[PDB]
Amino acid sequence: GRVIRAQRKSGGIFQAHTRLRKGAAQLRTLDFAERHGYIRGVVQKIIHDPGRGAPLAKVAFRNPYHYRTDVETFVATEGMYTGQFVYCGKNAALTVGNVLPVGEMPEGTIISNVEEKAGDRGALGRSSGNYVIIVGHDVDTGKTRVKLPSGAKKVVPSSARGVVGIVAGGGRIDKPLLKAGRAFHKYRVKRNCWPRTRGVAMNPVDHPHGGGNHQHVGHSTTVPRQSAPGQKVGLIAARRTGLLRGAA
Amino acid sequence: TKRTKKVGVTGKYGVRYGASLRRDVRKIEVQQHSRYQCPFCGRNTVKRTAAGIWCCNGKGCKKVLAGGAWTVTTAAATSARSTIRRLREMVEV
Amino acid sequence: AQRVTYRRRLAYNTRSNKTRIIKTPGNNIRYLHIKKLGTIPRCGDTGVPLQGIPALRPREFARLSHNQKKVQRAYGGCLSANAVKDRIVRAFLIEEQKIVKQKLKQ
Amino acid sequence: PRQISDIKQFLEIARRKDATSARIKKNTNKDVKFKLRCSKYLYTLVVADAKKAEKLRQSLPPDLTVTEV
Amino acid sequence: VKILKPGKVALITRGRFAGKKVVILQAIDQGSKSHPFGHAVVAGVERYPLKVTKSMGAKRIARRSRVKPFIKVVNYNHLMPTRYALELDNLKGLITADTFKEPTQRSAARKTVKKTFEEKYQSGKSAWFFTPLRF
RNA sequence: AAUCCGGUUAAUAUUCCGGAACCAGAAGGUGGAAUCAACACGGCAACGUAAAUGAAGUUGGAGACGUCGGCGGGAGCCCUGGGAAGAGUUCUCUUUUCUUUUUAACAAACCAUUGAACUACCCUGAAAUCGGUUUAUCCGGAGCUAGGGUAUGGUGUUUGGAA
RNA sequence: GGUACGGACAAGGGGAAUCUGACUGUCUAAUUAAAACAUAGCAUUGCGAUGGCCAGAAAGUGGUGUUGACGCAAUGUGAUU
Ligand SMILES: [Mg+2]
Ligand SMILES: [Mg+2]
Ligand SMILES: [Mg+2]
Ligand SMILES: [Mg+2]
Ligand SMILES: [Mg+2]
Ligand SMILES: [Mg+2]
Ligand SMILES: [Mg+2]
Ligand SMILES: [Mg+2]
Ligand SMILES: [Zn+2]
Repeated sequence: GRVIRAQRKSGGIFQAHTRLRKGAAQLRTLDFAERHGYIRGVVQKIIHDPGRGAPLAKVAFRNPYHYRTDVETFVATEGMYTGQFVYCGKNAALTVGNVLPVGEMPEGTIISNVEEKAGDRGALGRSSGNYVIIVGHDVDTGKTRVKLPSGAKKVVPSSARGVVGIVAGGGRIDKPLLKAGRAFHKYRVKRNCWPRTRGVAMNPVDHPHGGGNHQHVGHSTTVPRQSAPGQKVGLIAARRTGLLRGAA
Repeated sequence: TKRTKKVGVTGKYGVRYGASLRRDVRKIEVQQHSRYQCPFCGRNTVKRTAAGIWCCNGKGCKKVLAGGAWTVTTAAATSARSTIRRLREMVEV
Repeated sequence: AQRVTYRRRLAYNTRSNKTRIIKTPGNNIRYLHIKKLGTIPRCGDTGVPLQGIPALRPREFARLSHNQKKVQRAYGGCLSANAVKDRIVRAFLIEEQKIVKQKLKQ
Repeated sequence: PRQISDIKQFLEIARRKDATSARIKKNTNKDVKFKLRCSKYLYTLVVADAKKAEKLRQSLPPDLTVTEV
Repeated sequence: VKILKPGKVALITRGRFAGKKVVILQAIDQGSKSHPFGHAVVAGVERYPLKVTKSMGAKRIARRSRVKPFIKVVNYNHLMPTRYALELDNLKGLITADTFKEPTQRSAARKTVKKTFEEKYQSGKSAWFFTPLRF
């Protein structure tokens, strides 16, 4: 057989379309001011980022060591506005938009763009409408427990920073796309992943699902976790299948 | 005159896509094209510019607001703010 | 009636191939190749176009006299009049507040 | 090309060293154009009078080259 | 209760001297034929003196500690009043609505203001007045 | 960054010729301007001028941006009424029918007049009996209407070029 | 007045039903344009980054990723009801 489509997604025509993107959305390099105090920035712009649901905020900070201003690109939280002051650091207040160590915020606070490691500059809860919940602190050997959008519980060090509030851009997925063309335009600014041909619509040379005098898979579509590339298609390492009626 | 009993703004789609789909789009489209009130200026000159971005007109408060995809504020964001404010006001005192 | 041709080898209606029709003193209808239109500088705080300054391509500004490229006022040619007024009042009031907060700190 | 609206201004430009030559153009409408060729510009003065044209022609520097069209 | 009165220090907010600190000389609350609005006659600092330190020489300090003043009639709406006020020794009746009609009297009034402002700068009793506002 | 017209050859031309310009760089050749101690004045203001010292550093702007829809102006074209010059037709008719009746880059002054603005901004003033207003319903105590100003300025006007 | 006149030119035939694919879109260049493919919608699967999927002979190597579950990856079904 030939190299299946999933195996060809290794670069080339499958790279991300990034010309129209203004910059990665990052927290700010963890520095002396944030470790010990706070630093104030002003929201200069709130902008659309092609390929991203959530809007981005360009935030201007004074450089502590040089006569210069540093512009940061943040994931905008809902409620943020241009001209707003945001404060980042250990002593920042618990206000929507501020950036604080998760260990400095009480249990139950709603946060976004949370670091997995202290200083990684934001990993968790970044897509539109998403957030992370503080679940508890363990002061001895400081580790904070958080709930992720997937429902998983994670332990981050109580120095990983987070942004107070929910990512802006609301309930985007509530609107039916309604048309192939709208899906076309959504993925045109993302990557070459649409439209998708079904495996069973192919010939055996193309896909493990291909071939047959009717369109059918043949063997089970739940394939083992340790399948080789080229046979790892369908429902990979599925714990179960079918329409769930009540889950947790 | 009424010009439409049901489809409203979704009349542009005609008979395509299915009634339920057009009805769901109709509820969202009415939201995303509505005018909302600016809390900082008091005028109803708040309209959307691209999905989470709500702008204001006039010579005053040319600011831009980060909001929901289809409405200026979401219920989740509003509930989070009061939750955050309660938590802020209980460690403060 | 008289029909025209591009005077350059650029054969396509691009933004660098702008033209307009002239009638010559030989009674000839022909193209004149013209530049893109200029742009007035914009306020750094509000984005409004700044008054008192002509709309030119960027390098044409190198040929004007100094006073044609600015306004005789603080931040002239860089900030609008109303933006400067906001800055002056804001700076004064904030400085005064820093004075009272220092006085009441002791 | 530049137009000169004052006879005093035109005579001053003629007395300058760049002023090589002058031209006299007599239009059908009995108006007379005095054209001064400098290095960069050609300066025209429109004289609408024949009496004034004669006085201006006599008012020129004596060494100036005045050419008739 | 009247914010704008002679001796008060104000900030110009519009015009060529925007951001320059001025002292009110006359407060014409009612509008005249020339300037039909609540205007004031003011004297302000067009060029503030430069800071001087102990390492400077004597001649250099003299150069830096100079004031170039201006005199102007300003609409009240183009003034931001302050809380400071100046003493206004001999700038009492020297700048009326008549020195502006004559450039000779204008230069004479400015020279007089320059002398009092400069002497007032040395031995600083109003330091805030001669420090530029940064904005 | 910056070039136009007219002409010219068997055959090149925004390249040659005639005429008229423009840009960039270098040196500084004159003239002017400011400065007697220091780097100009005017205007309430928007902002104005023939010039109007400005190193490092910083910040801002221009370059610089989709698509559809109608509305308003300009230029060339098209059409039309006279005059002129030549031509076609003319048993009869046709004060007829046809052709020509042109004006560049660049420079200057004006400029919503004559066509397109209350477009943006400023000043006075303080609006319910609310008014203003687009084909399209937006605007106003965060200052409407009105009155007067300031700026943006040509493929507009009047000229130079240029008959 | 030729009972003629969108006078040439230009320029829809219409209706009642059944099978089938919802629709617009796409392909066997040179025998197949379709009921095939795609599609919105519906559902399932993996994965919280010391990760999932993909790559490379190797690497102090690459893609997804200017990304973070309202995401990326892997399948099925095929608008609505
Ligand atoms: Mg097949
Ligand atoms: Mg196979
Ligand atoms: Mg040839
Ligand atoms: Mg079909
Ligand atoms: Mg075929
Ligand atoms: Mg065929
Ligand atoms: Mg199918
Ligand atoms: Mg279905
Ligand atoms: Zn507002």
